[PDB]
Amino acid sequence: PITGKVTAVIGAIVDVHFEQSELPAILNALEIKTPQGKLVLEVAQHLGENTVRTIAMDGTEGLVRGEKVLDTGGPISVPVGRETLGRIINVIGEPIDERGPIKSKLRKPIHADPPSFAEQSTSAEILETGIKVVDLLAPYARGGKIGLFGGAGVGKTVFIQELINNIAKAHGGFSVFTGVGERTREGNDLYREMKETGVINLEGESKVALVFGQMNEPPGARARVALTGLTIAEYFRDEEGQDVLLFIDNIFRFTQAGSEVSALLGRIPSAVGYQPTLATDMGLLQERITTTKKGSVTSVQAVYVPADDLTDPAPATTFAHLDATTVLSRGISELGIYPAVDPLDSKSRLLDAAVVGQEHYDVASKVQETLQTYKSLQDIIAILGMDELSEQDKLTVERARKIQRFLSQPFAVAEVFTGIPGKLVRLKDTVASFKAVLEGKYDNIPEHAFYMVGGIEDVVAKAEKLAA
Amino acid sequence: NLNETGRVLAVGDGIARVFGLNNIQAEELVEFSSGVKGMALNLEPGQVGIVLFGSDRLVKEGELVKRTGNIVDVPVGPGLLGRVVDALGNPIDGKGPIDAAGRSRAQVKAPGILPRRSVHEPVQTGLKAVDALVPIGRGQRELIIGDRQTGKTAVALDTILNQKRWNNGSDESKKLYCVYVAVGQKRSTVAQLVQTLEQHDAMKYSIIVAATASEAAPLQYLAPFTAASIGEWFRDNGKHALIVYDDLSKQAVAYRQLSLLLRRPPGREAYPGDVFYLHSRLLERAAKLSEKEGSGSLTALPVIETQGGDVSAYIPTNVISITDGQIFLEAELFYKGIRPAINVGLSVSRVGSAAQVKALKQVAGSLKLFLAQYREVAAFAQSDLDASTKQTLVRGERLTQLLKQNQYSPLATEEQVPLIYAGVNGHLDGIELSRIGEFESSFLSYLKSNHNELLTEIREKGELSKELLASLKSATESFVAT
Amino acid sequence: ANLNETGRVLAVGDGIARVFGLNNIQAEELVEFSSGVKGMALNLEPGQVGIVLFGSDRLVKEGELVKRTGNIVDVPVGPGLLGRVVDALGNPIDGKGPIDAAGRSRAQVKAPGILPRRSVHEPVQTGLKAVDALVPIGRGQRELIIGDRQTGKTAVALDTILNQKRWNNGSDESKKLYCVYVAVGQKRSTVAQLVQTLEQHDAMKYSIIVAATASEAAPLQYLAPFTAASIGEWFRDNGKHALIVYDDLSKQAVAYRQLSLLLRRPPGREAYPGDVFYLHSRLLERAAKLSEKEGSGSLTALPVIETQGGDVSAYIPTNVISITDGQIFLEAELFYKGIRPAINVGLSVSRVGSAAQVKALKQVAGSLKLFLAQYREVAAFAQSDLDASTKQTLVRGERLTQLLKQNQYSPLATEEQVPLIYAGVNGHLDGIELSRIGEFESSFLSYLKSNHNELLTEIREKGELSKELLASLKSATESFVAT
Ligand SMILES: Nc1ncnc2c1ncn2[C@@H]1O[C@H](COP(=O)(O)OP(=O)(O)NP(=O)(O)O)[C@@H](O)[C@H]1O
Ligand SMILES: Nc1ncnc2c1ncn2[C@@H]1O[C@H](COP(=O)(O)OP(=O)(O)NP(=O)(O)O)[C@@H](O)[C@H]1O
Ligand SMILES: [Mg+2]
Ligand SMILES: [Mg+2]
Repeated sequence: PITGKVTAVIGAIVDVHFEQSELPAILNALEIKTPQGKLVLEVAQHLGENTVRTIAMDGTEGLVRGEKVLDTGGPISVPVGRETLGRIINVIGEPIDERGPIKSKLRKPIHADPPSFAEQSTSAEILETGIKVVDLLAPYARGGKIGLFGGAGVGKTVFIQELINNIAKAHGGFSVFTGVGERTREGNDLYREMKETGVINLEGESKVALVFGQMNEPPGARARVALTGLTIAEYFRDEEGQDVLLFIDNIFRFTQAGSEVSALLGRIPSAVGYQPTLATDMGLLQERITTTKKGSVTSVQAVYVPADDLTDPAPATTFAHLDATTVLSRGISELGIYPAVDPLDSKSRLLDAAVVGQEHYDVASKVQETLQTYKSLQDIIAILGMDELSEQDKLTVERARKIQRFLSQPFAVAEVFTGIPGKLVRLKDTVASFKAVLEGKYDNIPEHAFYMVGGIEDVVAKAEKLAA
Repeated sequence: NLNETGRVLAVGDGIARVFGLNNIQAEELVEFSSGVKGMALNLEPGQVGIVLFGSDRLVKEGELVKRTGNIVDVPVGPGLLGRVVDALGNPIDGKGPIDAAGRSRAQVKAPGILPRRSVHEPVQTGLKAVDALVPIGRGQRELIIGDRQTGKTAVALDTILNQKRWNNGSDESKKLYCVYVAVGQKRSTVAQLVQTLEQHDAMKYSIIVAATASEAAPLQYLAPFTAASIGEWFRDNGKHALIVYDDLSKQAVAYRQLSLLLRRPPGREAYPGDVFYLHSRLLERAAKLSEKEGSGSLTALPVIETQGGDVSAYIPTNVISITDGQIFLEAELFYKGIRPAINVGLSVSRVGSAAQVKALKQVAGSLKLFLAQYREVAAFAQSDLDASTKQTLVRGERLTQLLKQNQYSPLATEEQVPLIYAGVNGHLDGIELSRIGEFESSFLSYLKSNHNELLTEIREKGELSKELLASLKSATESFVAT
Repeated sequence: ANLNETGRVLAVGDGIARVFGLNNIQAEELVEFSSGVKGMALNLEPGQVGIVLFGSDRLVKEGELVKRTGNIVDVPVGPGLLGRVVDALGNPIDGKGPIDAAGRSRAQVKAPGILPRRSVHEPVQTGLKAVDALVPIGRGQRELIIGDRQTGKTAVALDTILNQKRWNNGSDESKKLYCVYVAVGQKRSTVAQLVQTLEQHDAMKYSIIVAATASEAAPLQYLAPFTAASIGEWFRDNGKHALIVYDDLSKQAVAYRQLSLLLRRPPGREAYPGDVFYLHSRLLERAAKLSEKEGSGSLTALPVIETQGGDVSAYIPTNVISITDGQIFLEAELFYKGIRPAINVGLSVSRVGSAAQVKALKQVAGSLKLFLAQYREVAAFAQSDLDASTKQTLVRGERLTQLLKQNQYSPLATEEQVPLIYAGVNGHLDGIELSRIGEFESSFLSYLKSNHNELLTEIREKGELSKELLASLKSATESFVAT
């Protein structure tokens, strides 16, 4: 057992002294037993004269110079495998839900090498989500990164819950939700909502694992949680060969946390006050999220934009890794469309013939071109009248108005709140369903038969109820 | 000795660098030969950095320094009610000793993910605008934010004034005890405030923590954490406290002073890399506890002062992203007459409806809208306006005027919903704009004279039954006609 | 305990190891640490040497042994690297085993001076209609690819490397153009997928990939382009021609600023160090066309720069603009509209290309350049009159616009380009619907491929057009339109 002594305390910065060449490596976790639990320090620098500089993972009030520090002989480690599902886990891998210890198979370190260039998969591919708007228009990349936009009032946590459910039921993959700089009141919220919705079942089978690095944790803890949680997702790919989901809310708080830690360690800040290591820090997270030959980690990350300046380093860096976006907009939810996805603001890199097939692309494309023409016709409808349109354009507003209501979908997890049983719409369904409307096969169908329905067979069925 | 004592190596700018104290805990309190105190923030190899609690004319090189063996703490408990203390809980009001239930540290871990319950009970501010549109619940952290001289303290104060309704009661579970944290205000200003609270009989349920403008920086930086423990006594014993940090701009500034003097790496605006953690540590301590844990509550109204509206400034950004919403005030609206100068467009409570008396929610559901659309069309109030868009202009005008409110005059919920019922449903459209003042005034006194029963049902059941809406619809038209 | 070929680590942090000893070390000499990770001796002082780590700080500890190499940072070069993918130090990462190297150039090598050079005269035919007609690239030239993110920057480089399939299959040595793709700060996944495309189109056999991806130690990203330059240079130095693509320099300069800040170099504009210009300038100077006396080898560079919100006025963009011999600017506005390649005509220029562009294109694209820089102008002023004279020029403008849209992975030979341009400039498309111009192309190609194949053969071999041949295409086009 390798012991040291604390020689300095400066806020979240702790300096610790060892014996020659008996120093912990940089990134190793060190421990100090406290009255309450255990203060964990992560080694950041070797200063020389057998001292190392560490960042605390918890408060340092009351530490005394000369206190015994222990080397753990490795990075911070977390319990992995199915035992984590349904549990709440902090940065240092402790359970924080008063359900005793996570009796897990192994613990992996939170700092891991990304997959080798040779290990990398060579073809981009779609992760089918069962959500129409997503699959048709802004499809997610299997093993990629999706930026998610919009806050409360847009059903974020249901959308996030729906993806956990679908991914598990449709591809047999579990999810990890990481709260980075999570508001505690809202962590307490989410936990209680996940139990109500079924995605957590303290008795049954839980589809998600929870990791929280709360706002009131110091900069060290907030910087590292995304990793903690990520590692959990990694093992499901590395050992069970699953298509995992990873949730980061919020990725910006990941960047600010790094910003804060760098500042604390005395590094000269870079442009706009950020860390000089902003880009490699982002890499060292993101590059671990990918398809391998075993499976894939697909990460949906909530993205906040400072000052609404798209060119701020924080977003600018993040956007360099995002394969696609899903924009939830109050402008959509006010029209009663759930999910509240913006069909034109949400975009994908994978929306390309060579990735999705020529058919899929062509449906999506005209679906997108129709909604645009509709948008630029809203202003003349408000002042002139519905009758001031050309033969083909009075047909395509009638068409879009339908397409629009067809993009809404009842979610399975939201049934406890809605009473409406939920649809999981297969991709092949979604392409064919919209292909059929675009040709004009269903102009005879009234508009209300498109609201909250799955496949085209549900449009055929519902229209007959609203008549006979 | 050296383990429990030290010698002053250097002193200046309220920092004393001290040799020895080899057994001192980080953030521990010390004592200088002259009797001035300070806390150890910097444990370094050769020496300890200590920040002084008083003038540094009183420390000299060579001087002897003693450990106290205490992390900074404060008296707590009900014996603090009606008192004005400093940051360390010393009485400054001249009413003698403070009777403390026990003691608590300035720094306490916030309640976890587990020992909490979703916010669900109204903190009723009595401000028509706030309660109807930016409702605050118990356990919430709702920021009051704006430029200087826009009514920020006034909003918090009127809230404190409003708690009289329940604080004069016997029902402990309905009371809301109040903690006002004056950080860096001037002494006369604080005295002025205290005089005001006395004048409206609100001192009795308040505690005032005052680290004024001329007090050493670390007292100003401690004050919000200290006050939090004082308020936390209530939450921890199944009661409910409201805490107002007036204001966290000035605290941030104090914290920065120490950091720059202790030569810690500076960042944006010369703030230390842990200045976010200063405010998150603090503001996470407001919480609604679960059943198991006594269901107590602390609600936080931090204040932030912006510079010419810039919410992108470093500290505004930190607090805005830490809390649960903003009540946003504006000079524009102020001089226009709209007081409180709440910017409805840029204000929100993320807790929302779960924090709002059902009765109010029922009338206020629409009000959120009739104003939203009013803002989207407000530009048109300059000749050729069609039927639909003029109608929305008539309501908006009137509903804006309805939300105007005199200072130190919070309304009861059962006084609020009638007024908003009248506005929302169109009973004011007839009444000319300059008279909506006297309208509210008489309408309530006419309701008290002749319809006391409905008010009582609103007050006691909090809901509106279909029968009540009808009783309200009739009462209103009745009065409007005269 | 040798303290001349060997040192002990004093301290390590922020990507810098401080080592005691190594008395006989050279400046910029590579070192090897206990753990196997390598480093560069950056600054030598009394009492210690500062070493920049080519890996994670984790891998170095205080007390560990550090070994000399007697090698200034260098790389394996030669023809054996064709078809391989290596990292910044030249380490094989495609999993294909030991690199077959003819030798080892230094990473930093000085550029050829005033005398060993000669004016560009040979073309790098991109196979891109927009590029080769408007902003032509000569062998030995440096042209910058620049625009916002997600604007087809890579696709212009890529379809160029692809297009060399035509020549690198033949015997003719002087016409062979070997490719070097330098991925700097990109995702691993992307680069792997890209390499997948290069193989899918066979092009991998003549190209070399050097990659320092997004998660790799900043100094490995700072180094990549230089070592890639060394590799590209072997072909220049030996009499052949190599093309080098730096994707992208923006990310490199970002990697560079990181080190400088961590080293405590004064931040300047946008917090970049004072010498960030020098970083790029020394690199792109190595792209040259050599004289008769030096084998006539050519290195051609296509640096990629990423603008933020289309602002070409930023520090780094203007720096690289001021080093290159022109830039192809790709407008995000056109790219979203569908116009791809999204070349902005006014903002794009090649500074030396004209005198190197194949003469055949030069004639049929008569003033095409100055014209499209003016149609675009009168177009914005159109949205006060439905005027007569400017109305026909607008139809010409739109037909030439729609004519320059081109698919990715579809590069065309010069002989396919020339007639397409002839049909536009000379107004043979003005009678055709807007939404049909794309179909016109391959049908007009079908026609030239199965009937007038004799004109197409001529263009390839000459590189010109005779008066006789000009009147020949005249007839061929007009017949097709009416059917
Ligand atoms: N609701 C109200 N109606 C009318 N007047 C008001 C109202 N609220 C505040 N005022 C007056 O407006 C002035 C400023 O209010 P105050 O509550 O001090 O704002 P503030 O933001 O705290 N200013 P400061 O603390 O000096 O930066 C005082 O003169 C108040 O009396
Ligand atoms: N001529 C084209 N027509 C249609 N799509 C294209 C064309 N060229 C490129 N694309 C696609 O458009 C997307 C972005 O272009 P890309 O070549 O990646 O440019 P870039 O500027 O390198 N983007 P990034 O590297 O992410 O900043 C890619 O998915 C391309 O496959
Ligand atoms: Mg005030
Ligand atoms: Mg690219």
